[PDB]
Amino acid sequence: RSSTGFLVKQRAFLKLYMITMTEQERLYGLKLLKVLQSEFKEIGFKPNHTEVYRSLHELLDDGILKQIEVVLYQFKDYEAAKLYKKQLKVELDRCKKLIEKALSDNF
Amino acid sequence: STGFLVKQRAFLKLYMITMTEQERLYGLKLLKVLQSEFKEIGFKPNHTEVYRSLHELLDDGILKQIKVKKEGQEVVLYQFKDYEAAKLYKKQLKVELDRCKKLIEKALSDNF
Repeated sequence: RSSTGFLVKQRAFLKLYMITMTEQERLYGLKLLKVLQSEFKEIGFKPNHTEVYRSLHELLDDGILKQIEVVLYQFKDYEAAKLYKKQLKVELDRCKKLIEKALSDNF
Repeated sequence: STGFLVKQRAFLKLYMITMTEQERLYGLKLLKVLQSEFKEIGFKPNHTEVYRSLHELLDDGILKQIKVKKEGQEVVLYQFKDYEAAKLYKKQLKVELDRCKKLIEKALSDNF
């Protein structure tokens, strides 16, 4: 039920960024979708509404984030979050390695 | 071949084409073979994935099947059928891979 299959759940990926935006205090439920799409327009990945907001609601659900004048998000359980980023760093490295293996193996 | 990150099936096929370039896409061993490449990187492909990939490459016509055998019988080896299309695909996937590697590089430097 965690963050893979093959490469890395797009929702893991997104969750990563949301934490990194929660530290930095810039995690506003406002133009969220717009920001995220703006972060990545260039490597041609356009995260859709549903995916962004499932990433977001899952983090409230795992008690990682909390809601607060629009809506801002702070850490409910920053501990769980801290460790969670460290789970992604490993996932992303594995992923980096796998692409590189493919690159070197096939070219 | 994509959308977020590269499709597992596309990824598999690329290997399959290279293995064919290396004159070693064998019928028999196959699934064991692949799972063996990617163990040690936490990717273990399943039967459906690998055979759907192999079968697409035939249906689309990149590969033809052959019979051959070496000592101790006949045995199945996969060969190119439209190697030019096989070549295109490798070029397509390069572009795709380079992107994924970029996307992961952004992630790593954006959050750590």
